[PDB]
Amino acid sequence: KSVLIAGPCVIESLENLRSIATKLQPLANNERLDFYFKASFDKANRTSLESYRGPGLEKGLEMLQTIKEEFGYKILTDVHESYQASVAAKVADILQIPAFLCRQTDLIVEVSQTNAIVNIKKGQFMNPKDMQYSVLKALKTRDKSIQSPTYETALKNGVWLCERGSSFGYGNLVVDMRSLKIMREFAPVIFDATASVQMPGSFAPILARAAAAVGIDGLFAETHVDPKNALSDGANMLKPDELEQLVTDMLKIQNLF
Amino acid sequence: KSVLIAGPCVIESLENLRSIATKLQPLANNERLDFYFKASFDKANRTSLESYRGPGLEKGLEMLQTIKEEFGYKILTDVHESYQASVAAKVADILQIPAFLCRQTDLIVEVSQTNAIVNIKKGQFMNPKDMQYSVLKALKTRDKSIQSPTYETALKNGVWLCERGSSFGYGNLVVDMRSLKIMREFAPVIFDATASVQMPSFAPILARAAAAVGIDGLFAETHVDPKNALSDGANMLKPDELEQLVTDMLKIQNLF
Repeated sequence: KSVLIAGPCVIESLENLRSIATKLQPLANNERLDFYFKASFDKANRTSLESYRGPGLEKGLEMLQTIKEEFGYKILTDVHESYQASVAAKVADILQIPAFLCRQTDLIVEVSQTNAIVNIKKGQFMNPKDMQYSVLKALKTRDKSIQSPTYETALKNGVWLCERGSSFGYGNLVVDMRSLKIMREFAPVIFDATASVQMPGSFAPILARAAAAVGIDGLFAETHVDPKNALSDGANMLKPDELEQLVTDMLKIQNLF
Repeated sequence: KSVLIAGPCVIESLENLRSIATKLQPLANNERLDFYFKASFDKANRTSLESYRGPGLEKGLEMLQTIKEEFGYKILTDVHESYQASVAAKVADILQIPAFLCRQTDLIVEVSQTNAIVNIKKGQFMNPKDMQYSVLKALKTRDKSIQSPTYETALKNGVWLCERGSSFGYGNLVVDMRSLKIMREFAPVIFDATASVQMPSFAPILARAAAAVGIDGLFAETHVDPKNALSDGANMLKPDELEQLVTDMLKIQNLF
């Protein structure tokens, strides 16, 4: 089963969450997918001081819980501080390490001491080869006999790596498709199609197809019922219909190989 | 006075700290410098689980305060997480935000709520023009009326920017000297001459380069005996090397 992780960037309100959850119900019941609903409870890196923060840990997890109960969804959320990990793992089936935190030992350790799947996003200037060390800190926490990380051992131990692009000059993101293959020696690989589109002066579908042709274990996409009215920078996100098409195309590609 | 911030990467032991402190006395007493001694109480991004962590906030701060007392040095240290800032600032004269955290709003706000000077390292893939937003968050915290960040305003309220290079492909780092000028419009600029790509000498040359462009200070990792440094024993300067580098900067700055 290919993994699909999908939902809005940040939790905005219970009704917005219910709305997007509802639009994703057909994807979630697709027996070819292993589905996880996502939303951040905090926006730690917001553009400016008065920018929307999100509801915070306690109210945000209550909300993700309600989605899990009403829709039957497994949940992914991300964690920025060690001491969030334990309580978040009681609602989230996956805990995500943000890309900028991907070398933070204590965070990785704490998250790995929980029972959740650990999804480590690759830093924007990290060499994909160096992501083995982050996988290994997690694996060693879960099984202190492991000396080197492998796909099969990371899979049995619930540790995954996520491609979100590399910085390319100032204000540009490029996806080196080679990294998908390289990181897959170490762990299952998820492709974040909506992070990685950014050029100065949508590409998400075409990169998702490229990624599926190379070989990925799953897809991650930020999705909103109405991007123009989102409380993020609304530029990165797909509509549900757009995501359905993208997923349709990935499965056809994957079924060739 | 130009700022010099110098000390080891991490607190190894009290005697090691005392030893590096002693060797920095000549630079600490230099009439042309505004000197701060630094060292991290925690190394948050070590490449292995077994690797040395540093002594932790409590004990590390206690060690730095001892240096402050014994040597009369003002202190810089870095903060990595919530609820460190206020306690760190009882000892540290400068609180530093590491480069990968340079856009973390809550961390900026929290550090800026203390009495400390705030040193914001530029992210390895940040456009220097975008550092103006980090400065403004810190500035607004200290004075709500400020709408746009400026050198004069950042200097008065103790918010500095620090250049540490930009990622250039994989496993390589490049200093865009233009960033020194660009960032200086927003705040005083320190150049981190020991900036190096971590791997999971050109320092004097870049320092002279940066002094010629225009900087408000220099930051350098320094160790008495780098080969026996608990981390990272590859990129630090020896005390005498730092002196040479400081000499050349002052001469270049004296032309202007």
